[PDB]
Amino acid sequence: AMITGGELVVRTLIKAGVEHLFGLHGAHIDTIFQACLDHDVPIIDTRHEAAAGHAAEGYARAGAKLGVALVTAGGGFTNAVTPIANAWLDRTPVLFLTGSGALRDDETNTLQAGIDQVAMAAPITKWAHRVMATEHIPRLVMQAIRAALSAPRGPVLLDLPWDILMNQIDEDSVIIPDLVLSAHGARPDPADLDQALALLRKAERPVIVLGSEASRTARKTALSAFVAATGVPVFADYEGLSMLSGLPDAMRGGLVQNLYSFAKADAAPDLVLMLGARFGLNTGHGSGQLIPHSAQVIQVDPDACELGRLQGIALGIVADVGGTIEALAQATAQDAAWPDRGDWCAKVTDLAQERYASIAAKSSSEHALHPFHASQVIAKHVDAGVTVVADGALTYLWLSEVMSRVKPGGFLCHGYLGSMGVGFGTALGAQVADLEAGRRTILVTGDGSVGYSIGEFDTLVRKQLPLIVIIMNNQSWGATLHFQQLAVGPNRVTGTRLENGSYHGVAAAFGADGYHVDSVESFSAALAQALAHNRPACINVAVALDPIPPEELI
Amino acid sequence: AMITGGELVVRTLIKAGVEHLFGLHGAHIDTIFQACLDHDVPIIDTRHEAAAGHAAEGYARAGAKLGVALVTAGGGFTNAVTPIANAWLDRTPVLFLTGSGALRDDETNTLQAGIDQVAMAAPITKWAHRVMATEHIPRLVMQAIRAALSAPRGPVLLDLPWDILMNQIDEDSVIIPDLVLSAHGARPDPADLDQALALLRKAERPVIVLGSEASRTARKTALSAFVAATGVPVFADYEGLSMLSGLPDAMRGGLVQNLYSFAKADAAPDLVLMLGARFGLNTGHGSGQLIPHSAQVIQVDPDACELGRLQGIALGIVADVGGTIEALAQATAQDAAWPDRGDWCAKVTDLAQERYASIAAKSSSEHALHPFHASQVIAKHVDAGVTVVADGALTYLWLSEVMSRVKPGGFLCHGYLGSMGVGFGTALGAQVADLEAGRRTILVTGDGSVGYSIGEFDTLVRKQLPLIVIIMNNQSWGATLHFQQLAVGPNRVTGTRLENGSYHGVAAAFGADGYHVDSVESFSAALAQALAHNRPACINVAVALDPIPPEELI
Amino acid sequence: AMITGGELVVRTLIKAGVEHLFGLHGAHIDTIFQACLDHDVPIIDTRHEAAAGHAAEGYARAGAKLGVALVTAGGGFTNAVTPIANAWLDRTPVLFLTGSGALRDDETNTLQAGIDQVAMAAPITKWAHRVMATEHIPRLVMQAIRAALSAPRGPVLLDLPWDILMNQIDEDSVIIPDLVLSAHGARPDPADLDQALALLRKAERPVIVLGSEASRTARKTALSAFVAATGVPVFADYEGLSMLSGLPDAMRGGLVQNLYSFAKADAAPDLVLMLGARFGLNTGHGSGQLIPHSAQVIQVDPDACELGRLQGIALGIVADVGGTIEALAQATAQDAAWPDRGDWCAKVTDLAQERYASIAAKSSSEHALHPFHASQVIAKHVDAGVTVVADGALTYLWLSEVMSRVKPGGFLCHGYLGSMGVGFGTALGAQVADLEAGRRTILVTGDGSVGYSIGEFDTLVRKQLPLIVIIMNNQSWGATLHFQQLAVGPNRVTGTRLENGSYHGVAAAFGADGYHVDSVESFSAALAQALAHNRPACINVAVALDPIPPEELI
Ligand SMILES: Cc1ncc(C[n+]2csc(CCOP(=O)(O)OP(=O)(O)O)c2C)c(N)n1
Ligand SMILES: Cc1ncc(C[n+]2csc(CCOP(=O)(O)OP(=O)(O)O)c2C)c(N)n1
Ligand SMILES: Cc1ncc(C[n+]2csc(CCOP(=O)(O)OP(=O)(O)O)c2C)c(N)n1
Ligand SMILES: [Mg+2]
Ligand SMILES: [Mg+2]
Ligand SMILES: [Mg+2]
Repeated sequence: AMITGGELVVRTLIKAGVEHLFGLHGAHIDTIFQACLDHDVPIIDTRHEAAAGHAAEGYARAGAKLGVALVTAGGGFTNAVTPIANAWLDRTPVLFLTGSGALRDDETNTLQAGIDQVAMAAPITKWAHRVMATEHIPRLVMQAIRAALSAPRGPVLLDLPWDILMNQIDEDSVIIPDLVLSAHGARPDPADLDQALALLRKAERPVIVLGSEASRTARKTALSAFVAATGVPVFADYEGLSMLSGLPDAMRGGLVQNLYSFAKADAAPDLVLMLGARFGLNTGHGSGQLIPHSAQVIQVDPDACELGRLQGIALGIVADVGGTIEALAQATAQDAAWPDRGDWCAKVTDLAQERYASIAAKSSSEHALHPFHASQVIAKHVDAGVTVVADGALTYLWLSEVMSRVKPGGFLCHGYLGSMGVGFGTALGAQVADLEAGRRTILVTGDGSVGYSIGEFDTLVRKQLPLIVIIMNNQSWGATLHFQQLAVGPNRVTGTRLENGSYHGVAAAFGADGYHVDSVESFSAALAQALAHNRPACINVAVALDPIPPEELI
Repeated sequence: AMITGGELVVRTLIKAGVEHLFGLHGAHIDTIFQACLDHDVPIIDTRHEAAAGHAAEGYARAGAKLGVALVTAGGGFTNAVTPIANAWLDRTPVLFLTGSGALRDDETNTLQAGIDQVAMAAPITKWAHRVMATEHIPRLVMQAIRAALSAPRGPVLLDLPWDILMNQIDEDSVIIPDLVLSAHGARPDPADLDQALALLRKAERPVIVLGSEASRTARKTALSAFVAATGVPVFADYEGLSMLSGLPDAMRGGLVQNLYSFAKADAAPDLVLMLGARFGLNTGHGSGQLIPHSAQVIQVDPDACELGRLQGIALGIVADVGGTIEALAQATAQDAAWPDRGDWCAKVTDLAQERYASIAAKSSSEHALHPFHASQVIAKHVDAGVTVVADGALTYLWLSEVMSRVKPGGFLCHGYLGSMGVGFGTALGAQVADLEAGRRTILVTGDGSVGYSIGEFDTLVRKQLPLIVIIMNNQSWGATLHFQQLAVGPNRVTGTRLENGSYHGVAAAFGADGYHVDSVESFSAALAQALAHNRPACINVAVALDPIPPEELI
Repeated sequence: AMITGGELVVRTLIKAGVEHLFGLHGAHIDTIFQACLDHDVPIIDTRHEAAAGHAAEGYARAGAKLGVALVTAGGGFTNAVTPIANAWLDRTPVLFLTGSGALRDDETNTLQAGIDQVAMAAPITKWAHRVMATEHIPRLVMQAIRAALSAPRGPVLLDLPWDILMNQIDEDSVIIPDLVLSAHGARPDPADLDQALALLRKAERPVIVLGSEASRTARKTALSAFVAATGVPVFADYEGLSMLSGLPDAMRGGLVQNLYSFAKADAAPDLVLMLGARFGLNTGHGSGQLIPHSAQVIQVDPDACELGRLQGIALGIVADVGGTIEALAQATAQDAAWPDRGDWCAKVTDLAQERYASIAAKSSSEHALHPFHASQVIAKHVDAGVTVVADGALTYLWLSEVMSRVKPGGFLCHGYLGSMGVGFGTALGAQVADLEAGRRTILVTGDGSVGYSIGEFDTLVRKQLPLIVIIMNNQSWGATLHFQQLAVGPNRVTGTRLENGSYHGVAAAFGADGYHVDSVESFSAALAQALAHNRPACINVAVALDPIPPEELI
């Protein structure tokens, strides 16, 4: 009946519904490991704390739920900082649990103690705090979880000293609370909703744009009923893309990027409904190249700061994105008198197809495999039973041109942080979530980026996670090499070439299946063979460097 | 005449005497790359910003000079944080140069912008600041350098926005300053020095202990004259060890750890002179197991906080360690009437040898290679022309038992942060410095730890750096597995085994020479063959897990 | 044998030699108040925490020793922040002790809890920390004291939770340490000192400039011997001025400001020795108006960052200022062969006297009392037995013109923070220190500034502290009004007039003697009568607004 602080943590996690953790062992946090072992909660242990943190992200992003990461004092915490920052700008819900030096023997120059871990995380978390008494563990763990899961989602840090964790108390003297927090988000005032719907009804070329908060709550059947009653076409940023997979084809606009050529075609949108999509990198900042200056904008976001930050808007609503979608479907089931919109949907469709065909007529694979042709080979395997993870600059810019006409189960790309390497860990976490849902995970990364976490091939084999890692190999840090040539001069390249190393050989030495290909025919056969086996694999693809993707010109 | 902000940075670095930089490219910092190319200043580009950071540390520590790291905005900075924290606790002088988002278009949700990089670094740097005008670059770069190099040494962060760097100005309108800062440290008041020397003269069993600040200034000929005149035996922590290599053998006490058994032998030190060695992990905290409670203590440190932080002292002096050593030599050349001390030195010598012989009589290699026997094989190659770098827990605890009786050119081990993985990058940086001095670098690391940065084998081959990487392979995260068995129970091991992967195969796929050995004879032949070639190499050593090193009991 | 955490604090303060505290009561810190009552250590309780903090500053500045301030949780701490910031930029040694919410019942939304007080103080202290265990109180109090007192001096924050203070332990189980820290500062390398002295010997027009670090250590007899042997004239900023009071008249240059007119007179200094004086506001930034671009500069400062921050220098030394002065005296006693310098001292003297006479010939008091004439009246009472405190903008700029030819026991003016109002509390603390030394304190302040802390007249009467408060009353926030007229237009004055209120009437209602005067004759009689009484007093002086002081043009 006497129990440890580590037990208290794990009993609270169970009551909150968590089924998996991601981490790397240390003596400071061993009480949490022992408690998980007793209760049959698995911990996926990696080869780097960074990979563990990004895996918690991937699990959250692919499964639309909470992720949990577990690291030790000192370097255990500092190795987790890139994942924390990435989750902060992507609005993704992760609980980071960290060890730290004992409170008794504070300030004694001892092993792994002495860095102010809370101060380091303050600028990049929704909340960050250090626990002062063992009795407080259940209430504070649950409080941290409530902060992460509410709108807008984001990362939280709970710091647990090695004192506080090893301490033993009477289990009968401290209660474990339930997670009591409504699953339904708040919705707009009925007067704001009426105004929004009247604007939508009288528009000639209306458009919808989804962002990350739409993916976090995943209100698919409501979104479907709303789109079916109004006939309004829908676009998304990277993180919102998979929310379009269940819509009828005639209302699928794709990624926001191909709103670019609408102006030069006399087809600039009339009105745009932004649901959780911010003014920023993915939406063309304040330039008006995608969201026109002449259009009327309705914006819905849980954070008032974002409402028209870079551009004038017509109506600004603070509410939950899922709750709003839900309210739009309800009003629109009573209503049911909506103008046709068949011609406008055809126009949206025709413009996207024009971009695609234009790219295709310019891509050649004589004497070297073109990046666009390589992307096309992946695309024919993409559907509801697949999660796609994208890393590596030039690689994902080319890949995005084939992503609009297919319907992925999940799509996970870079956000605002834009940091090379986060892909490997992200994909590993996603595959853990996809197994319970019956789906396959595929990572598409660059030859530069894969090096950040190449050790994780060992983890894939140890844990038997059948992830497929595809490397687009152009012998260089690609986008950065392009910058030097384009912005400085043809003979001004330094520190950007990578003309060495057999990546498939490295995976083989760790016990995973390795392939090397260099054409449409060989790549096609290798991918089909990898999908047919229930095992991890590495496919090393020789690809040309010279071609410039349309998005790089912007 | 018209020049960029990047040009200004590089012209100032040259005038300060810097000859090498360590980094990873980004478009945000390209102006610094171009300027280095024009001036013939090499940039060593790695596969991870963490490895670049630790390389700057290694260059500084092995060469007794300034280290310089160079990283891009966003993830470039966040990937550098473990190196920054490590340098902070180790008191090592590194200038961290980082990019950031442009000041114009601040707060626009754009690529790689938005994280408060200065706030993140504040708790772990001597100084941290963001540059506001291109004109300020020379004076601020030089100010950052002065902060890093003065006592006690430490890391500094200079944040340079991509605005401020691309900007062009008239070279005639801003002046580049010299580095004007005395090379000699401040020294004690003559009355304090007299008091210290009178205490030393009347002691029966005096002892000296050196810390990191002795290595940073490297006053070797002065230390030699002082020890030769007084006959007082000298000990050191890990970072101070190489400062003992030029002393006569009769006054070499070795690492502080073997002061442990002095009390049970009626030989507890009478008086101890601490020169830059703090009360903390390496010196036994406040327990009195190494620095006795009954001894009189003289402490010299540039930070008043450290003076008797965990224990009562007799005399507390704030001054520079190098300046103090220099002042002790000068007073002791005039003086020259010192008591014998021959018997006491013999006693110190005999106790260290007793420890060694006791370990040796207990180590067996029947059916598996013993970690102590493997350390012995390395030891016969260690002298003035070699730098040894140590990573990986159980590995370095065993290795330390053979380090006192040899005389290394350099020795680089974990400090207070105690973070697995920092070794690979550290060793890479050290080898760059050793080349100009004509020395070889050897890294000794664990099978767990090597995985953190295994991609750097590629960098070794690309740059032709002949570093030898030795992996002590016990199929596990060793020390942590020991904790579970010893502190919880024999059947309570989880998350600590690593029974997969061919590490020598991985190095071979990156283009480096790979060996696998499992006995005294085979390991011996492989190491000799690797030293005979001017090329990088990996030696994978199968070693037993069960033996417990003496230090792990403490 | 059972004692409280509050007892532990006070027992440690006594052993460190503190004899007075400054504060304001709260229930959270009552254990400290009870302990002071048992041990006969007085606490000076004010009417505002800001006045308590500035009183700790004044006690430290006027007595050349440690100041100690005591405040309660929440608003107790936040009311103390202006004092903390002021001490940070002035390099003044104050220990700030603050209460905070109990660690048990952390994070319960309770009275005065919840603000991160350590994070608020981090950017403006040398050290700031929160105590985690009652046992740690003695070692951490003493550590805080060592940090405040070493070079360069500054403020420190120790946060003591209400939990940790009320807790009782066995007095026999925790030891109270001594304060063991040398009273002598570190000194330059003999080679740097020789170089400095050879430069000084061959100069034609050398000059010395003192700053705050010279006042903190107060090495008067050493300074006197050095100046007497070399014949080199000495200047100072506001904080260094009182260190000139014991020098022979022929070598007294005065405040650095009157180095201004030397260039137009063909007398620009040849060489300047800066002892703790920084490049900044008081020394003319990097403009070369006071410290010439053509001169050779030797700079001595404990912080390497300051060494030539805004201008090229010839020799840069990191050492203690007191230790350096001491070393200069010693070398100069053996030496004794120094060139005359009689002509050059006469030139320095003649230039200062020229400025004074020029001001005097321009000041008229027909129809209103001129600020210069009012300053002259105060000057005839200033000598070794008096401390002068200066506040309020136009007031202190006029006052400074009479300060060079007199020899004050102390002089306390604004530093870099330049914040109106800090004077009243500063003066109150100085008078506490002056009583044990047998000196009188006089505050000279503006009609705007006195309003910040006018309630302290009550404290003066309650405690019987015979401070004289003189108010220069020009019916306005003066310097700011001048700015509007001079920089914007004659009819652009708003928010700067203060044409209401009887300040002498307010002091009388609090029980202090009140006078009102408006001419040379009346002011003269009132001040003489106030000095003749052992009692606090307020003298309200009607003065003209229109005149512009020389320093305001700069
Ligand atoms: C952590 C980090 N370091 C550096 C950069 C700067 N950078 C922009 S793209 C790029 C590399 C792309 O290389 P690779 O992964 O091979 O993809 P490719 O463009 O060659 O397809 C680099 C270095 C970054 N975004 N993040
Ligand atoms: C960054 C970091 N530092 C420290 C730890 C905790 N830790 C203490 S020893 C150890 C690992 C030892 O493994 P290896 O590198 O093979 O050396 P061995 O002890 O097996 O010789 C770990 C993980 C951690 N988990 N992460
Ligand atoms: C706390 C603070 N508030 C405001 C200011 C701006 N300020 C500079 S001079 C001045 C006021 C001068 O008023 P007074 O005390 O009457 O002195 P006078 O100039 O009339 O001699 C003010 C308000 C400041 N420096 N600090
Ligand atoms: Mg590439
Ligand atoms: Mg191991
Ligand atoms: Mg006024």
